[PDB]
Amino acid sequence: RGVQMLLTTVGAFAAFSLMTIAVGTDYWLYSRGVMTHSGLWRTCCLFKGLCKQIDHFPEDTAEYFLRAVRASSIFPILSVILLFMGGLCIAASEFYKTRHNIILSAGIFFVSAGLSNIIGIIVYISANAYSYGWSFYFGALSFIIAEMVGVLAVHMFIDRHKQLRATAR
Amino acid sequence: KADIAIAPLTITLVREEVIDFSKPFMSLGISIMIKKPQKSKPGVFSFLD
Repeated sequence: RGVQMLLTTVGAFAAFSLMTIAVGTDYWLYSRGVMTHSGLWRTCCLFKGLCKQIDHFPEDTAEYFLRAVRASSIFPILSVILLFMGGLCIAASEFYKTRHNIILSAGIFFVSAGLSNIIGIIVYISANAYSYGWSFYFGALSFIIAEMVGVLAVHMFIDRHKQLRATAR
Repeated sequence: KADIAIAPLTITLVREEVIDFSKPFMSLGISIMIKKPQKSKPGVFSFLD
């Protein structure tokens, strides 16, 4: 009962922590004119040690729209804020669960936040056009943990719904 | 100051009034300079391309 809820809570916490680490640094790696890492905000070379914001958006209208989406990381930041809101909703629904319908909306918002994070990962991969960083793999692992946590959350929701349907009859 | 000029000088009417000119050896005209079209990123238009 509560063990699966605690597992879902620590999975959401670990996914939020890995998303924070993906926001932080070392998201990608690019050999400049020597390798250099980047975390979608600034770049740091491997002189060696100097760091600066290399996320310069200038140097069809769909190319300018894609550049505006890739600039400032509009998708994954709002995705992480939506994951924080879903985690706050799950924490508010864990204690004193009066209404048995907020968990479904919280899980739906959590799955939509995961889909938006996958869309932001697709944007960050499309804007790259050599190696990769470890925080990209950490964000992918957080996406996998978020998918499994959403599966476990909707499984607990349909179990609680079946329990309510059995007790209501 | 000079005897003969062997150089790409434009034969005009205002230059005929003082000196002479022979027949042109190589003809030319006004052209258009553009860069070579390389591969550009096609993007979202590639799906129904």
